[PDB]
Amino acid sequence: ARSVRHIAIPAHRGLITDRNGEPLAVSTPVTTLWANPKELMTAKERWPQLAAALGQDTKLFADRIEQNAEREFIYLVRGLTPEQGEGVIALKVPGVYSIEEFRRFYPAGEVVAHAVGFTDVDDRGREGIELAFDEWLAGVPGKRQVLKDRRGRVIKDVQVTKNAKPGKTLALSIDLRLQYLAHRELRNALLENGAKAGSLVIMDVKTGEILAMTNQPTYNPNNRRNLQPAAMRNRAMIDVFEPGSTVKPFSMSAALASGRWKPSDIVDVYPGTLQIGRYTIRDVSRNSRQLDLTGILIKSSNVGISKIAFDIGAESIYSVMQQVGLGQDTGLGFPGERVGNLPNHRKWPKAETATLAYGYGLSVTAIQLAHAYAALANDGKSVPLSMTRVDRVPDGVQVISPEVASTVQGMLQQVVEAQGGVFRAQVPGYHAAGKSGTARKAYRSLFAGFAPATDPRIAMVVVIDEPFGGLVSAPVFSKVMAGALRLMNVPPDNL
Ligand SMILES: [Cl-]
Ligand SMILES: [Cl-]
Ligand SMILES: [Cl-]
Repeated sequence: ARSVRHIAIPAHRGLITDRNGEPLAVSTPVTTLWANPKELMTAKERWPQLAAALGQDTKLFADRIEQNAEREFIYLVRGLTPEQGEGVIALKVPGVYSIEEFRRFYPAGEVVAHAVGFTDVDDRGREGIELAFDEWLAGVPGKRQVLKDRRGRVIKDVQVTKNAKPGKTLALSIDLRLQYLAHRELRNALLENGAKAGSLVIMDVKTGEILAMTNQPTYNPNNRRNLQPAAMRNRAMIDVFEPGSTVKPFSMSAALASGRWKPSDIVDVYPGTLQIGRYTIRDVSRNSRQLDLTGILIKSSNVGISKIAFDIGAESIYSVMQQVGLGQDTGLGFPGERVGNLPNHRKWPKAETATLAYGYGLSVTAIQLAHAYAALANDGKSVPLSMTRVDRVPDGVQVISPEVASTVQGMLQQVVEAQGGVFRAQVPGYHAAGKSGTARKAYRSLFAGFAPATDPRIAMVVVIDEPFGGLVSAPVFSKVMAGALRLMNVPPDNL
């Protein structure tokens, strides 16, 4: 009696590197021992020795084999070293066989854990890039057709072995050097402030490339035995929050594009509150009367952006926020990535208009906020997001007019640089631009910005759990932007 089995030959999984060729996921040959239980069952006297070699409990091992006595294949140990494998084969236990497999290892470990993600016990991607690019990376298994007896041993092949085709190499957009910098500074900020979680995204505003994307807590993908759910969250891509004051720049972009506001136009925000029906809008800083558009950003005046929003209508604000991708499906095709929500109310009442304009009327991810700021930095042109290295840059879409984008860039440079501004976000050597806010989901300190002002190269978002924006997250923007700019050999623009 017979059977014909088709056997899959494992294909070498494609190498993942960072944009510079540094190894992030490597399929490395391992020896895994498997057994044909029908054969093993004829050599029970060998089991205890086999089990000792496997460092396995004799009872559990024996039970597992008896449990599987009618199967022709089970694994004994996977991902051993060649040496260790041969140690066991030398035992010459009937029904024990060795095969070359490929096991994934992650050389950068926790540093790029969430972005790279990892594979299953079957070498199929299950988080991050490994998941998103599985087909590119996996290649195609080879096939043997094997004639087997009822033991069931291989009698012969019944056709030519069809060799596996290796997966393809993949270079990420991530620059491991920037990734590491962001990773460490985020972590220090958390430790200092007694906060539990945070994210940090760095984008190339010219190419759409995600140069860094780090979250805390994080985890070691090479050892996932004591994992906790909170550590596995790729927060940059899956935590959503109301961005608050960080989207005022997009509200201002609508104001400018409306034809009705110039940067130097004034709004009276005294006495720092504004009664809307039953509701009261309140500024945190309430020592202002007249503020120009830049002053509204500096003071984070909710009252101010609200009065502007009442003037230009929420539709225009919605349109800018949508075009820059806030709450939109600019997804890179990572299963599970969040889109957030930018409700198209179509007609907004005062309350909703105001709440949208000062950023508590939408939810976004850190990645969208970074991409939005990248378009702004890129003279209003949005280059499509990428987590893989971009050699041929796609044409951008003009989502904010170049003139409005340049104008808002200048205002944001002032919130960082001007008196009463977010001085802690200043980056020595460069003109930096950006905006603080308090995100809500539970509050988080936010800072979002880009640099250098004169020919922006990167956009960055810092999100930190708050047990304020300009106090907690701003100094992190400063330090990380200071490092990243220099890592990219960006010439200092403060001359
Ligand atoms: Cl593991
Ligand atoms: Cl959630
Ligand atoms: Cl490309």
